[PDB]
Amino acid sequence: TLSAEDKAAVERSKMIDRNLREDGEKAAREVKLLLLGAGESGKNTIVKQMTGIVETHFTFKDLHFKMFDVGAQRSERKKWIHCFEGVTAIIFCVALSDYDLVLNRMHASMKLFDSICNNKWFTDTSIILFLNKKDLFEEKIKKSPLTICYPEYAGSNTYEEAAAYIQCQFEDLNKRKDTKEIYTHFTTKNVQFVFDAVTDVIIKNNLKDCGLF
Amino acid sequence: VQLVESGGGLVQPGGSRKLSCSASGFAFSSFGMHWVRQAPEKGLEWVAYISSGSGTIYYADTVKGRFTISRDDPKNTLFLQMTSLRSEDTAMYYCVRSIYYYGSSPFDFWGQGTTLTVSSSDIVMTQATSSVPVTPGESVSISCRSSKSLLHSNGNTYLYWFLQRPGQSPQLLIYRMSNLASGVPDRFSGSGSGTAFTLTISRLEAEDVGVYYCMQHLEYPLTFGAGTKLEL
Amino acid sequence: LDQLRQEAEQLKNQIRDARKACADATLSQITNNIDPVGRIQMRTRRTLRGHLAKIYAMHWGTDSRLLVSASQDGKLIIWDSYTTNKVHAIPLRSSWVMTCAYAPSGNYVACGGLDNICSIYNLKTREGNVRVSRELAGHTGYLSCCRFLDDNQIVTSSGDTTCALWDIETGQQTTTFTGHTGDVMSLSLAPDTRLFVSGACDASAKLWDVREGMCRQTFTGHESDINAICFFPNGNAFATGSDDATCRLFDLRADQELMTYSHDNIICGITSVSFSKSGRLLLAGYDDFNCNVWDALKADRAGVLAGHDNRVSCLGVTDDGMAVATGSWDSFLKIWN
Amino acid sequence: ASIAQARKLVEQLKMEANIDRIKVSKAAADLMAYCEAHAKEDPLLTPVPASENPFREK
Amino acid sequence: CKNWLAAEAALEKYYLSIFYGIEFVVGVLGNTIVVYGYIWNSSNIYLFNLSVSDLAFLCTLPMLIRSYANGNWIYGDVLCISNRYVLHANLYTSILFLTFISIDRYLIIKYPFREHLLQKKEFAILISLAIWVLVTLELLPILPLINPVTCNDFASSGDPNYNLIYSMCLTLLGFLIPLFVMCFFYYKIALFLKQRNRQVATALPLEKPLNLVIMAVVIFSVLFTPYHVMRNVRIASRLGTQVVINSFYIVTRPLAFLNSVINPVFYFLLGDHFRDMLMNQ
Repeated sequence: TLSAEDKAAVERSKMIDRNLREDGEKAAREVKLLLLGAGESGKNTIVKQMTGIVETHFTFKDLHFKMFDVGAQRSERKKWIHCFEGVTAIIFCVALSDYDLVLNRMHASMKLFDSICNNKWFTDTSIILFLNKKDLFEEKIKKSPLTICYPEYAGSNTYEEAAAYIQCQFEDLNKRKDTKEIYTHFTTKNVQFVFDAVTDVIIKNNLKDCGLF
Repeated sequence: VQLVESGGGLVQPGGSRKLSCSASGFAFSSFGMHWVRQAPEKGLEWVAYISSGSGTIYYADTVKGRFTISRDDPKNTLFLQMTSLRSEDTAMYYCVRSIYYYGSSPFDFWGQGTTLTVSSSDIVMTQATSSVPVTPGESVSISCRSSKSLLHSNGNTYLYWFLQRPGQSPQLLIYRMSNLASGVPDRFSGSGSGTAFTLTISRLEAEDVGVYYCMQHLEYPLTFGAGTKLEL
Repeated sequence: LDQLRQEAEQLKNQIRDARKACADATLSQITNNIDPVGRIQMRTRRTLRGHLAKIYAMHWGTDSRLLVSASQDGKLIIWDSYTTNKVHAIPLRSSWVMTCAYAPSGNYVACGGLDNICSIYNLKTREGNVRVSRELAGHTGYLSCCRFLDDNQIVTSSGDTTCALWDIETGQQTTTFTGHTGDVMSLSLAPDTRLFVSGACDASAKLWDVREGMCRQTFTGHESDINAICFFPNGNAFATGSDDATCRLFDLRADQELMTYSHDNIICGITSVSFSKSGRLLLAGYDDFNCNVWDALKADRAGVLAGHDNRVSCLGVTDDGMAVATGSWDSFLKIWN
Repeated sequence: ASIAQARKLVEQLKMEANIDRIKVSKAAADLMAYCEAHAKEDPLLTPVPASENPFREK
Repeated sequence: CKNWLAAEAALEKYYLSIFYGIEFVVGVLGNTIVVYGYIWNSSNIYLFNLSVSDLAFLCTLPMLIRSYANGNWIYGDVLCISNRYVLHANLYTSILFLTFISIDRYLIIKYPFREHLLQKKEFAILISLAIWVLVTLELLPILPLINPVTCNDFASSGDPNYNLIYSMCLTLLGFLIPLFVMCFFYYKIALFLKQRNRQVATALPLEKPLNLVIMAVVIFSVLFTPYHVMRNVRIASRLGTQVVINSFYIVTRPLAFLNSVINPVFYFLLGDHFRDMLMNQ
């Protein structure tokens, strides 16, 4: 019923289909990560260890990682954040030097984390929480008490306690703890932690799929 | 875009030989390729076809089984293995690229071809007028006919027009009986109907001199016309 | 500036008064005289498979046969809608595409997205492969829409609150259109190509003159972001889709809203809108996975196109009005008739 | 201060208000006339026979 | 002597009847609901095939229940052969699908993105058809054994020598080899889960998967080993105490059939993701 050139066009279409499915298989086995964090959260140094969206591709222990730094997008997240609903995990960077450094930046970081974590698009998507600049924090805690940012903090102004306080304060913003996890980390150790967290996410997703989780 | 065929020479009857064509300046892997022969004093004749991706291969009944066509996409080279060479196989062989998708232009580029000499049903296309004296500036018309109607159910009339100027390979003018090929002056016009077609030149230039061939692309045993000569 | 702000309020009141003065009658009262359209029962004639991600944009070629679709798997596919054959599959350098366009001549397609770049592709290359002919950079926000004017002129709206007219030959933006206070999400080009209308997240739509780079009129009335915008086939009116779950019809010459298309069961936002060839229908896509056909003159929900398993992100009606294509986040385009 | 923005807002509002207007009744009449004239030219409004449909789906 | 002769008949009379009745009701309910939940990937294909096999197995119980209640086969010889053959074939098909479920669960742990070819959908469907056909083919030898003359059971029908040989070969091919394959692959899965329990100390542990993987092997082994052992000894005893062996085999048979009931629960409901989907469906 088809013409000769119609049959040739059909053959071309089937070749295109084959290439499309090969590319889809190639993309399915790649890890997609969304990198977030307000202002000088240290992400500019996180990206180094591994004009709009900046995609960074790296491989570590035989996993292909795609990392999407969308921090340069000075636009409404509401209109494009859904583009990323499907990333394996979200990396969130927080600078622990922001207790008293005003725009008090840590409150803005908490607001951004609350928005991202409880977003309807990221109900299952887990969060890797990087707590950067622990070093400068270890000195700033001595000169400036943590009560400057959290007046209700009753613990001692020591690194070991203040760091844990910040960690739990960030992790309690999760309003869907029954479905989502947060992997907190104080910053190859960093890329190793990313690898561990994403491996755990992948394994748990697979186990859920096969009925073991 | 360039196609350079190689391997021509003199072969004794009953021998075997391999022709080659090196592609350059275009995505060879995505084009279908044809071999078209031309005897030293006769018109064109389609030899074989290999589809893009090598999934489909066709041969003319005169060579089917004796010739085999193959392509090396990484090398961007097209081949024609030939065996049992007969005297009828003496002809200039051309390599032709043809890409098939909605709105494409098959047979849009021809290589220069290699001469091969050997020591001593199908749709019929008719070009009754073999020669036509012409003068520059005058309107001219080439006529053609086919046994079957080339108009297909899907509305396409699969007729192609080629011009082979002296000392050159054929050049595509019209594809599917009405579409002017790229780089062709608007002087040429493709008209016709079911089983009867004509090519017209308005205000003919001196460069529009040569043999005009017609070809069908409805049934894959592709057939050419006898050709019409224009002389100044 | 205080006295200037008072003057601005005075001008707002003056324009409101003028629009009210010309608001003698409502479109519904005028349309009461004509009969409703019968239940518009369309069905899926084709299903275009091959995209492996969420389809974000599609566009018809002027021949009413070929259409390009953009998906976030990093591919532009050009389909032969009659046969469902894929003509081309263009791999994108940035997979975050959010818009695509088809040149009226059919020689080029364009696309853009979070990369803030509009890339033009040459379909009719002598080499037989589609390659980027240029990349239009200069926007500081994501590319939300783009529409060809000629083979050489393209207008693009961006999330940086501005639209720009470009000279593809040189790559410079000939004109920059400013005035929106929020991301410009959609852009519709007039039939005469001398005007285009844009809708932004500030819940307003503005009418621009391409050659003079001038904002002629501003239209408001939506309670939320305008996600989609389309010109009425006459070019004297346009319709906007919004997040507040209502479509609205605006008239250029009357300079105000004509009619609003809403229904109680519709509580979600509108992703895309499109008219039919005559303009009697208004097809709109919704987040609830189905497309609603609206009697453009009576605002009655004339039909429904429920065949998608996810959000209907884009619509398109052929230039001859023969069919409707609806892409969706389920990664399928469907031709309805 | 945003005096430039204020002045541009005032100018744009002035220019927007100056344009002449037509009655919404006339606009609605024009839209209805356009729809009436081109009604039979609309395959989606008035489906064509299966023979004239390019998307026959066999 | 007389005590056993009198007592052990009461088992076949009432005990099998009631056990097969309760198994029928709950297994049919569970298999129906899980089938509804399923209706795709290799794992889902295997699980759906397992549910189908269990349901079709359970469908063959009512005739046995009615016959045991009556003490006679009311439905004739043709239905005798059909019912018994379908029962046994669907039992061993379920066993093979459990083995391939374990294989697929190991593969998804070794190849998280489903790279391996065995995890392709069409390959899974091919394997499902192969399992069905192969089980039918290796069950075919049962037909000469279960020819009436009374409707005796598979264990107590036919020539005891050929019956014993076929029963032992069927055990080896359809239970022990699948059992060993399943134990091997679930041992690998358990090692993987225990080694990768907590790479980050604050993550939720993998205790529940490990527990489910252990419980699958435990349930399969406990429920199936006694039935096969007792069937083999019962068949052997017919060669040159017998009623005691018959009673023991009688008690094991419902235990082995109980897999058709547990499998929907275990493989769809104890999986929180599946159960959450089932409610939402």
